[PDB]
Amino acid sequence: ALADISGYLDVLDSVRGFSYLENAREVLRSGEARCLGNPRSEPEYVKALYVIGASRIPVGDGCSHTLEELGVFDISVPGEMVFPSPLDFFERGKPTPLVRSRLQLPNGVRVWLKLEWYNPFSLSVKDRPAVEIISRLSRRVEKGSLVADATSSNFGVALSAVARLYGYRARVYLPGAAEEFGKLLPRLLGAQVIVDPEAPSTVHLLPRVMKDSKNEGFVHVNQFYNDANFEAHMRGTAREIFVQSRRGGLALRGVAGSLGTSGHMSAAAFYLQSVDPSIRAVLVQPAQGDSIPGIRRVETGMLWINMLDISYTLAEVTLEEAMEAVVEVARSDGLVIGPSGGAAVKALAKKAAEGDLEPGDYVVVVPDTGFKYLSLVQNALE
Repeated sequence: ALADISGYLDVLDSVRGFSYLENAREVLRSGEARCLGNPRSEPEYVKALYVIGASRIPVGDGCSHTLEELGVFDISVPGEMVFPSPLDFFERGKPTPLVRSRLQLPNGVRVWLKLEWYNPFSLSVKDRPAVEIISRLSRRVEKGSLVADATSSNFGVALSAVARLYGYRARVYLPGAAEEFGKLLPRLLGAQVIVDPEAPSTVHLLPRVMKDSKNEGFVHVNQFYNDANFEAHMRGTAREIFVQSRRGGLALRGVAGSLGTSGHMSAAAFYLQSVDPSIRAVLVQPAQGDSIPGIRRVETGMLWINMLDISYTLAEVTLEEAMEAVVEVARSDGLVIGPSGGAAVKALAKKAAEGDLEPGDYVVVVPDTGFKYLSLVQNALE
């Protein structure tokens, strides 16, 4: 029998650790899920279904059910694109677009760009973990409460909008080097902002956020450590590459992206590799000494990419190379992408040039829009 999974989402407030993911992986590998005699007694299996994007669960004494039958492939978007509220727009106005580029790459590697600025609050991929993280709070943390985090810019913006839509107040901490939209937009949205001109990185801010947390008693939602970040990208970003690849007819051989928290690329790699372990994941390593906004080298400490059973290959990319790909995408497709999206395109071009990638379709996740990075654009032009 099928039941609406939304009735069972208290397991999100109670399952802990990664062991449920082993269910997630098996259901995706098999394309089906077994009936649950008593669903409430399998909290780990229920969370596994949620995280892969099921809207219905198979319940009682019955037969197995396919991904399709569980709602993994259901269309959520109203065709006419009319939405009764901003959060409903964020939730049903999905997938974000996936568009074939005209940019030519070596060795039969065909590029598709997944455009994450098509998210309504931050114009970035950060809307998704922010919505997921706030909605989990919303049943344990009293309204009017302050929530806070460290950010490079995007998450701070997404968190201020979302916090306010749910009745919370927000505070964001940013390092001196963050973009102006990051310092300014959260104030427009009603948040407090704290800029530390000392902090040479976002993660360098974290000990101060934690200390202020103990002193002032605000909720530190910690995007670097909060599992709802990874889960957001599982049922959203990663699921959508899967669905879009299968319904669009792509011969999907890999995805390429960048790493901040590692939330979205770990989800993408983990989900897609559950379905077909040979799908590659090509990830940006910003070259030593270069700053590509929003992103970091692997070895500076990242939760999901390290702890989860994920294959990937790294490619070195300088800020100059990232911006040169911004320029070439612009001239080739008329699409203006952010430096981190340029970096990913480039990392994929490099792996394509070395001959380690099968010919096929590859999805590059473009975290945000290049409109936000004018002085980087000015410099790339010279």
